Amino acid sequence: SQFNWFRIGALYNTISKNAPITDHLMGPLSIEKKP
Amino acid sequence: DSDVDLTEDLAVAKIVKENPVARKMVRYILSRGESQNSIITRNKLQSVIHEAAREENIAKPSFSKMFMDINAILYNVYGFELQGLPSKNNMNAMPEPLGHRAQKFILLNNVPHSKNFDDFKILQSAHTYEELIVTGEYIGDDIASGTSNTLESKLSTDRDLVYKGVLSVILCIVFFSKNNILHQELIKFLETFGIPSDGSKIAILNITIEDLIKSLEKREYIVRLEEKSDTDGEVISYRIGRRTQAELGLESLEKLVQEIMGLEKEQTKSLHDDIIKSIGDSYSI
Amino acid sequence: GTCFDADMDFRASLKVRKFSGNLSFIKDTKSLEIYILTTNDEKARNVDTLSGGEKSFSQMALLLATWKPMRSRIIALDEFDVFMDQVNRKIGTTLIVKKLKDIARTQTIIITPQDIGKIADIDSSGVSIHRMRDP
Amino acid sequence: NNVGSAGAVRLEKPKDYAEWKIEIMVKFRDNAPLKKLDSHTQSGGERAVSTVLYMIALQEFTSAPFRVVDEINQGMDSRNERIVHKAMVENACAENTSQYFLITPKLLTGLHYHEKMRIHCVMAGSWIPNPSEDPKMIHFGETSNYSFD
Amino acid sequence: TMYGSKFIPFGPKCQVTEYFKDCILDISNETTNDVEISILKGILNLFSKIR
Amino acid sequence: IEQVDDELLSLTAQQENEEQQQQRKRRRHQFAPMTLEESPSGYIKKVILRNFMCHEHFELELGSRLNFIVGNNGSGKSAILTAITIGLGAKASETNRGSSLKDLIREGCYSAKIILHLDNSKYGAYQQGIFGNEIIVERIIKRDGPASFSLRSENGKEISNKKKDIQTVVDYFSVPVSNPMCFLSQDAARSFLTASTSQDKYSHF
Amino acid sequence: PVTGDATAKYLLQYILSARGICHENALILALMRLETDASTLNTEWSIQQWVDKLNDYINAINVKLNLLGYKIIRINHGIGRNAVTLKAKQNFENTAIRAHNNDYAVLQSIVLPESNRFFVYVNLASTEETKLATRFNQNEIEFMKWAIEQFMISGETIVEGPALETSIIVKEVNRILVAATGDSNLAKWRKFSTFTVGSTNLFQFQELTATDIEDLLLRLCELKWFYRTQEGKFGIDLRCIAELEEYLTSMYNLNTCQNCHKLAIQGVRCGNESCREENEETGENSLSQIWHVDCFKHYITHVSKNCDRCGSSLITEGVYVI
Repeated sequence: SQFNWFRIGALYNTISKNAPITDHLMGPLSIEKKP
Repeated sequence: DSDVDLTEDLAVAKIVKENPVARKMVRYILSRGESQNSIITRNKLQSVIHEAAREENIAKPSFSKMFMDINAILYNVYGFELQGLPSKNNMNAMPEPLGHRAQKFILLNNVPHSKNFDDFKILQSAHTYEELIVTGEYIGDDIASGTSNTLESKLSTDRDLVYKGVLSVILCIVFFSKNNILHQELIKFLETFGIPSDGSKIAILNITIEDLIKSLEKREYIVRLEEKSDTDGEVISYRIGRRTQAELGLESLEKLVQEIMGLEKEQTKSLHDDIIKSIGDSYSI
Repeated sequence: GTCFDADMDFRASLKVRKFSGNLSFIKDTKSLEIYILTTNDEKARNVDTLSGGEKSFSQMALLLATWKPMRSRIIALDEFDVFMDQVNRKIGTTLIVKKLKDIARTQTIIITPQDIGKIADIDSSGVSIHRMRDP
Repeated sequence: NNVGSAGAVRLEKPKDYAEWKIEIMVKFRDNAPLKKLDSHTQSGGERAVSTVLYMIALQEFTSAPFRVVDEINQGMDSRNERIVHKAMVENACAENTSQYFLITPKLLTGLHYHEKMRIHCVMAGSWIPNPSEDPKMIHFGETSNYSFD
Repeated sequence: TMYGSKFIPFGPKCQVTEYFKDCILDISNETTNDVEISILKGILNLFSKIR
Repeated sequence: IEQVDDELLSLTAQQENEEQQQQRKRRRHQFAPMTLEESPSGYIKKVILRNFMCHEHFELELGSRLNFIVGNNGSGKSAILTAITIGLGAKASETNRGSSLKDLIREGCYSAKIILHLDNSKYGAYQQGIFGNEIIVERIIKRDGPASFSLRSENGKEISNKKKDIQTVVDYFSVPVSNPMCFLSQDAARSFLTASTSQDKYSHF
Repeated sequence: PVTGDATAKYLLQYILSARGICHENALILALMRLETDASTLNTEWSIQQWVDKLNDYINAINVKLNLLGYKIIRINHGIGRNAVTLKAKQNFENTAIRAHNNDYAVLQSIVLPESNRFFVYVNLASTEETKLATRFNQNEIEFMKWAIEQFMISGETIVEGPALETSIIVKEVNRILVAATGDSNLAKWRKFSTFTVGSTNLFQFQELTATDIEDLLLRLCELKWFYRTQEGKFGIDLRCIAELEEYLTSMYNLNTCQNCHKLAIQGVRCGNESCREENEETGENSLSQIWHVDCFKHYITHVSKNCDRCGSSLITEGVYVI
């Protein structure tokens, strides 16, 4: 725990890899019972 | 060309209104390929399409038309696009991507990167990291401060960034080691960073190194080629998966490595050739 | 014996809404679980996996099925109109009337501010409404 | 690990040396508590898988060229047998491993066939000519023989 | 022995079963009793419920 | 530990007293053959409240099986339940209606009267020969002096003035006045009907 | 799709990458850095039109999401004015360049000293047939439901003493009070609200052990769903209430602020004792009459300073909600 493990992680997944990132909220938590 | 954008948006709205199943399929893809950041299989696509069609009592559309509609909706709303993947046996034994006849797909962004927005993101991440683990500490129940990253930061889950950094380090090790790296020497090289190799869980991630490598292999980040012998014993060789090949291109890898060693922009020449030499037989292109 | 009487009375109470349910008393979890099967589904979901009206009706039926095992000559109760909203409240009052007007061993005094005479279910004999003239 | 269960062969060592005993930790069934292997309390298939895996573990250390197992692939619930076949596939993935002569008295639907292993069939058909008279029928359940080299 | 015959039948509206239960609940204390009292209470309740 | 032995002996003596009390009880039902549909005796025919809480001397003829008092809230709606619980005999803390029995008395008056008319004409009556067809239960609450009673009959002949006769009559009629669920107040009903956790339902039941 | 579409996609991706909720000043800075490379340099501009050029793009993304099945809600945080705007020396953009909050200003000098509303990416679908899980199993869902129930139950406090825990909210409340009028005698009332408070009760889960509970709670805190105060008490953040707008109103009987419809989690809530009616069970303003911090500031500095709930003196008001 001495080196920047976030700055490299910030360069990745943002500058390169063009990877979509989504929160994906806990929607199935509130599932309607459809009575 | 504002009118062109407006009529394209109107056409996308008409398409999504005409095919209700397309919206549900797009939502399911955005859920699966992003929540678990895994590779979508072709076989499950037909099953989910048939199930949605039966639920909506709508005649099943053509798979190519559905794929085109999904790609158009993703590009018009989220800017994403689905690219096909080749078969792993081709490498063991300019190519236009399959798109419609590929057995696997993954969500990929298709917008050129800027020069300051990424700098802003990385600077914010560095600013938050200076206080995240200051004096060898951690946030949560360990300390009395919960909202350490102000109201909201770019750190996401405080572990996804570490996961991506470790993945980038592993890819750099595999890419630059003549596309052939052994497991023991890879562990020894990773020990230089500070990751223990005695089985203790790594910090932040709280996941053992072997389990992390297994997860990376499962997520198509690396390929465990097994050229096991006798004189020496079992042999674990790490390769580059098709997902990594699709995510990281030649120009993308050059841009990523430009800031790795902090080389000046004037000396950008004579580096792409070295990157190509280091990659070797890794890309099917 | 008490749990058997409560279970049977709860089963007989749920039939008013065309439901079918049961009570389960667990000592491992020290809890009472209500299972209700309505018209739509085919599996007895947990009572918490329902709506507000169904849960309120189940609670009222549980109240009656808890009064039942203890044979009481006289039972008295205050208002319940604030715990149930509109149609469910009418159904709950209907359940109270239907389940309590039949039994002769138990005399029930229900004090409510809501006018029962507005409810169409007043024509049933054995129900006495004493509306106070003085407000 | 393939079973999704945790178990270790522990050697409990009391003060008396002869009282040292062997403990096997079982997790394949959540209901079954951690106890010594026994037929009556546990199911037949899970017990068979556990003892087969214990046999497999004591193979690389041993200098025997190969191990022989009989009446093993006969169905154990079609689930425990499936997972033990998966374990056998994983073991066969490693090279320089012992050859096992497998016996399958009862056919199992959707059996997994690894590329390293090869299936052999001995059944005969009415329309198939006699093995002695047919030069290519003498080999049973073999495909590499037909191909050159 | 009695219950189920023509004289003392199962059912909720019989007077004899109500009198029996009325006496059983009279003696029953549930704190320091003979178990037969509680057994009778349960059995009489069951026979009263049987139509 | 001698305290454990003392506790054991005390519990044993308590069990002895309880079994003697059980042995003392006899049968109280005579099984008058008679004739089902008709209600048994013991129900409250009428309650009259003279100078009690808010309203003045008030008559109310409760029905035999189901009663729906539509006294509006804020007009002594809960007065009837409090009066019934007090007259039938119950602990003040269990009722939780008023700070003290003194406050139940109407302001400006030193005494309040609660009179109940339990029915004895129908079957199951408690000493129908002595009490007749009705049993009258009147309780007087005075600011000065103890609260008075009489278990008078229809003719006005005060059969008793004690409280043990109250308990005997009530237990014969099987009216659980001691159980705070048979007479549900507003707060108790709210607590029971809003129970959500299965543990809360189990506890309340 | 040359310039405007790329900027809209970048803004949406930045919103999504921040786990849905993101600070508005960060969005403004991102839009500045996207527009400076879009059309010339845009040096001669004003924030009064920058906010509109952000809002119109946000609405353009929102309508597309709505026709797709999503929505971005500009839900205002419970804490507002400068208390939430300060953050850590405003926006982040020393021997080395590692800690420079006031440096790297956009263009010559651009700063937003006021910011209260947060943009949250939410899903309007209720049944959600398409999605069944994200990264968790049913045990974690049950633990989350139990934590939500405990947080809802802890809202009501019996008496509370003059502990006067002063970390964030009560300082802003006192500043608003002294701005309205200078009393400094009994503004700090001895009534406290624990709407988002739990330390040991969450640890009493049965199915999951203490280590699993701690790991799940830490993961949720890192995901910005449950936040911790200075004392160390867990509670729901703005993200949870922004997403579950219907879960906290249908299953649980809750009231809205002075606005048409909004979820109140913190602010001022006295209610005295005579609540609106009696409600299902809980009272003390459990049916209506709740305010935010910014809403309280707006109400107290305008006409009808006294509470409209049948009359309420300011002396008994000032109840702190934590």
